[PDB]
Amino acid sequence: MSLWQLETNSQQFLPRLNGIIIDCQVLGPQGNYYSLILQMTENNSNSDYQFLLLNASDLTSKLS
Amino acid sequence: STARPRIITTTPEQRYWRQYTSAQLVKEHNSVTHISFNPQHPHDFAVTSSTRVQIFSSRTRQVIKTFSRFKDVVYSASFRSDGKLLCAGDATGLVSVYDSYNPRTILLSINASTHPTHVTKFHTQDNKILATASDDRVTRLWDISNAYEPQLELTGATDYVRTLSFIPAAPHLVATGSYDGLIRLYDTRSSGSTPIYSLNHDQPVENVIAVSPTQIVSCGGNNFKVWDLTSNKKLYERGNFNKAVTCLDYVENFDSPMQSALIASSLDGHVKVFDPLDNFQVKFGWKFSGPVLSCAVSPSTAQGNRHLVAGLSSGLLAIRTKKKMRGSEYQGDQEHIIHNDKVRSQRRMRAFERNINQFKWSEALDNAFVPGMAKELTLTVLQELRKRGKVRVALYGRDESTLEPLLNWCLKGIEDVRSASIVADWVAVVLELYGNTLESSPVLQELMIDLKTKVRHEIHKSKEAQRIEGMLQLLT
Amino acid sequence: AVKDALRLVHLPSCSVFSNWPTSGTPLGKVTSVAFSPSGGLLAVGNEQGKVRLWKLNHY
Amino acid sequence: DSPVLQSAYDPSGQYLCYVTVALDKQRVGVQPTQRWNENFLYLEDSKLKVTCLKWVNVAIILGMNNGEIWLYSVLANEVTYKFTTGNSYEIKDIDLMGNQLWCIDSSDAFYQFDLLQFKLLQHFRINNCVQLNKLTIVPAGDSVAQLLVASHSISLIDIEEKKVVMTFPGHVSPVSTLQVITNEFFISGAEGDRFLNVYDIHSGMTKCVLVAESDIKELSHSGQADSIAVTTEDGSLEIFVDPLVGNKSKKSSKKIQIVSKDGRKVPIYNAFINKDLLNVSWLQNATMPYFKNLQWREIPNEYTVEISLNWNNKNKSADRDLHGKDLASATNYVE
Amino acid sequence: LYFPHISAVQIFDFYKNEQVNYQYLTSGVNNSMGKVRFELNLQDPIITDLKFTKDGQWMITYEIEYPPNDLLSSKDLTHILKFWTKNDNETNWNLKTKVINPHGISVPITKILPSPRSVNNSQGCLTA
Amino acid sequence: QYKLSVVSGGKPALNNLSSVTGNKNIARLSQDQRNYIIPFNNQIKVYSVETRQCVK
Amino acid sequence: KDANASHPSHSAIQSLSFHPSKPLLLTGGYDKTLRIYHIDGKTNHLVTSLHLVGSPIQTCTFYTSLSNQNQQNIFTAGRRRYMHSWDLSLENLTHSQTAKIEKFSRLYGHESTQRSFENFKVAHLQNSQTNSVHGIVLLQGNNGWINILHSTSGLWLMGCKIEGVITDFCIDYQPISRGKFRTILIAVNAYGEVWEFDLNKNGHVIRRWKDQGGVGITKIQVGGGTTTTCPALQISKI
Amino acid sequence: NYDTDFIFLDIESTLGVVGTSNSDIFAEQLHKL
RNA sequence: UGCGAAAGCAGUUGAAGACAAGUCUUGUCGUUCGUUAAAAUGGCCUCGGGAU
Repeated sequence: MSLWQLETNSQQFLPRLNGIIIDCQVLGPQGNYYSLILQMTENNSNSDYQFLLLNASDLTSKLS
Repeated sequence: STARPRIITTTPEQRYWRQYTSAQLVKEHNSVTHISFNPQHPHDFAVTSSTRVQIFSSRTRQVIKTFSRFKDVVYSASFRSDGKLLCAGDATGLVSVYDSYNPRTILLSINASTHPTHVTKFHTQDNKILATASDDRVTRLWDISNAYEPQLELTGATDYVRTLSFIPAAPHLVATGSYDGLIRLYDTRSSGSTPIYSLNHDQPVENVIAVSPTQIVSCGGNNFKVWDLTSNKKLYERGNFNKAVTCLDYVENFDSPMQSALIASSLDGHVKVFDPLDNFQVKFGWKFSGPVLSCAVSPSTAQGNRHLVAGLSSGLLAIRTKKKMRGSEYQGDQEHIIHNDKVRSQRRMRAFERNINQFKWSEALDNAFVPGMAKELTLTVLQELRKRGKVRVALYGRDESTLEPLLNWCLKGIEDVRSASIVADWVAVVLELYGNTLESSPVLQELMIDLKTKVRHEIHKSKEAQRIEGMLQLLT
Repeated sequence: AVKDALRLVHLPSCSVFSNWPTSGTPLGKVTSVAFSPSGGLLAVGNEQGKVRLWKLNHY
Repeated sequence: DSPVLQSAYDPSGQYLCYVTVALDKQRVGVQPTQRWNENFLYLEDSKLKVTCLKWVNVAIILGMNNGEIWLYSVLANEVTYKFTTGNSYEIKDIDLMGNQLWCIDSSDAFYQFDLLQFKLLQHFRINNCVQLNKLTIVPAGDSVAQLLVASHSISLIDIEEKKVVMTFPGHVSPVSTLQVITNEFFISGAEGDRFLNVYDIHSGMTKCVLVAESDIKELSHSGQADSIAVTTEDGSLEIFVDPLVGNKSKKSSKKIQIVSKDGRKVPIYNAFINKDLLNVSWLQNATMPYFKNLQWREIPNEYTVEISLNWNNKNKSADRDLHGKDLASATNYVE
Repeated sequence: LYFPHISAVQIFDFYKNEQVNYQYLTSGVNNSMGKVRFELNLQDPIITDLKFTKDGQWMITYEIEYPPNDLLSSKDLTHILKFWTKNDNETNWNLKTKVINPHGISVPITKILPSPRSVNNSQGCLTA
Repeated sequence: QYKLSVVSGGKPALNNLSSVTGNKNIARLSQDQRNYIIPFNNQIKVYSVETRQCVK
Repeated sequence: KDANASHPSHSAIQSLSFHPSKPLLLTGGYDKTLRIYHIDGKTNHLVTSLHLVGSPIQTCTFYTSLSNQNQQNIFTAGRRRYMHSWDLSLENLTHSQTAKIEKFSRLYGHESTQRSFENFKVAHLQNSQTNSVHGIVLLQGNNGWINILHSTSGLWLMGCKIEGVITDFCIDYQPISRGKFRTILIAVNAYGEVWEFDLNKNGHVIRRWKDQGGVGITKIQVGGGTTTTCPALQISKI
Repeated sequence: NYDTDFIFLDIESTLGVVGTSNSDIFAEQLHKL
């Protein structure tokens, strides 16, 4: 997951997620959380979605 | 998010005895006949060589006391159980008792016999009484208080008695081994002077030790046999030795994975470790320049670096040793809540691992073939790149100058079995990608010529191995 | 830098108070100061680990 | 010393009102003993202090040092009415029986108030009463015919005579409690004193002297002399069982203590004892009051309650495992 | 309830209806990087069989590791057997033994059967 | 004697429509931001964010 | 009576902070402990204490959101490349068995300008285009650099640069109209040159002046209105 | 399952099982506040 | 694509419609019917007042 800083065009990373990122959102009046949808494309027999709510402050999984 | 996985690149009893790395070699004026360890801290050991006894500091591994009063050759330096006294026997037949660390004063001097006194050992359970065995073939049992007549005079040996042992937990029992090949057990509680019985070794007995309260292990001739007092027959016997086994030592309850060890000298230059818990089977060995006459290992309660000592007839003494802002320190012992969120840094990565982590495929291959690079570690990076699917990718931007380091290793790695299959993959790709450049490069050609000769040589070996394999199947 | 180095300045007169601190006022190496939002309390921490409270009776 | 300056259970014993200081200002709060409320009545003046606090049958009347009595309604969280005496002398004590409200000033002047009419009915001063730190109006019928008053001795006064009736030899120190257990039997305790004297009103003889282990700060009587629980200054609660049945001096039978799991002792600052249940109250953190109900009849003689308090607590985040590895993250492969 | 996801295992608690763990049981490019473009044609090792002893203290896994394409050794599948142990209190299985190419080279382990309680106290298994 | 009953859950629900992008997530966070409501194909789970448990 | 007397500190008191409304005093130092005492003037008992392993405290502060009075937070930093936030809201201060601690350690590309989090301050910034108000954490950089972060999300909002070595800074507020205010960052050089930045306008300089006769400046502070020591509880009180 | 019941999995990832007084008003008001 | 073992053994790709480029010839498909049937320079965080 890449946060592009648009003022300076910089970017912050959160790598090694469980799956490829299908959807991204910033949730909160102050951007407290990031809600991501992960896909886990390794399993071709099915589409395996995992919903991950991260804490914006420290990018730690608040709820998977 | 998960932390990045790290790239994944003998017996425990052997690994422990491997640790006696530091080897110090000393010269003595004559053959070192006996070696003994002080039972108490600092557990200094005494070596009997020529006409003197020298005590070595455990930590310093250097002589700290020298007992040079003996006019003729000395034949023992055994300490008492508490370690204050040491007794020594002389070829003249005089047995002398000195205070350890005080060579000057002589506490007690006894004339056991006119013949040589080869063995002088303190009784382990009783401090007062001292045992002496002489070429007179009588193993007198002395008392320090009574220096004029032995308490008891064991007899019955028809040849030289050079071995004497006290069975632990049996103060009344005494074991003596003679060159007759007989090991005689005596009872000091009774009248004595006649063995309870005799155990036949069939070869001259050169040393007898009591491994446990019921088991005694005697080394004579080319083998050592363990005898059980309760059954009065040898349980086991090992004859791995080539020359005549001379000395043997036993240490129990030390910090090794193995509970107990039996050290045995050989006189072929070998001293080997035997495990009593696994039926006295070989587990370790050392080789020395010449025949070994004495062996010793530091006691169980060494309290410091452990020592293994070997004594050679040339006088050499071999030692192997196993070496053993005012609020910054608060730690919050009085506080309600203690929060610890620090994480230790990951162990240092190598250059090739950093390149793979950063997706530097070409540079990771370069790190593989660098001077002083372990062959196994070179094989991992080649396997990692293949697993990542980056074998052609690592080989695009290359010419003859930077291709030779890979081909040089392939020339040597084709010979190894583990790397043979990997070398075939990498060599197959480089030929498919650099066929044209090879035509215009003369140096690349000869690398392939010698590669073709070696790979042809490997084919013959593999064809050969199949034939022996067919042969082996026919036998079975 | 030194012990008891603390002064209170009246505003807008910009005149340092004379009666306090005194020679007997225990302040130590002043390293932290705080005023309560209301109530006129003054907290002064020092290099010894001691926080001392004073009340300004005017507030 | 305790952060709780004053405290008092309601007559039913289910709510505790306590006064504490925030910075320089006192705040009055009420908590439900049986089971948090963030609402306090704040005194806007640093000088103003609560001298007295008495439950009204949901109102609490607070004696002030300003010389006036504030009737405080807990629900609205505001003072409905303020009874102001003509003088400015601080109120030492107050007591209530229905509409009858009696108080005393530091000037030793008695006053009477009517809650229904909100009027100062009468005020008077009785000679031979130089100091007055306690006032208790005796329960005779449905009217007040006599008052128990004590400063260092104890005296009985009749309202209509406006004169003393009987005097009891009290403690050396100022009297701190003057509760009446039953008819012709009231107990008395003093500041920094370990002795409680039981006096007979009709006669005037010391029936008994109950002796506590340490200084007494509070006192609660159960039923009609059935039991008496006294909070000691050292933080332990003593219970006296049948104090009114050698005979002159009696000691406590049961003792109750609080200690944390780590080992620290937590003092008890107030307690309530109704029929067979005892309520204990202690402070956690700085000023938060915590409670516990127990059946003292079955409790052994020396009983120590054990409570869980934070002490060297390793901080566990719900989002991390023991090793700081995020719960969402997968476990890596290690040979 | 153990689900052998590709190259990993999901431990799922159907009483609570919530996943209790996700553990990688094989080597490969699992979470070292995100595969893009041609790297996305790579096949990680597949956990073909997963079984428990009757006692339940031991986990037996069988893996097939596939070679990359476009190589000489692009058709020599590797078959691996692994034995893991785990104390009941912890949640992570620990690899105790690894057997590479059991039953020979390129010979699949088509069946695994843990032993009954009678033999070895359930400390054995058959591979066929 | 025997009977069948569904016990465990199923996959989380998603707005599985090709055209809509970035609006696939249907799970909603409470106005107090104390719990996350997530629809499954066979139920709706309410997780408490603070304690990380399915409260309802 | 002394505040520490109930539970003493094992090192020097590096920072002190009174809670904006509640009667609590916060203490911090190189002991690595955050002790909170209930200041009544007479007893001063300890509400709670939080040891942070290997996190020396050079400064600490309470923070209350200017809009949501129920949001309560403590920020603490030291000579480290991270900062800790402790959410004290709801019942976390007293009743909770554990502490909700967050570590800020990401500078979003500006790690070179920032070496340590030890010197910092917290202010209120109003996003004028939406009228919403939140808190910001200001830091001191290497080369005149002031890095401003979001208080909750930790995102890097803006950076301000002065010439010379940045020695100290402070925050001043200017109300504009009903429900509006502007945050000014005041930063000073050791030489004595003072910059004033407009944090509501990307932190562009709005005023430059020099301290008359200043040399070897060490500190700068504003007083008489809302500040870190006298914070507001509503917009109208700015 | 090692109990009597059998657990079955259905391709919608569904696991089924086949097997055999003024005080009272004051308290309420205080709670509301 | 089907069966099979991993070895292999059999077989499979067509009709349109729309548009872009050249200038009538070619490509492409966020389009249909049927058949078991490479390449936008773009690489993965931080948490080291007093004595006198």
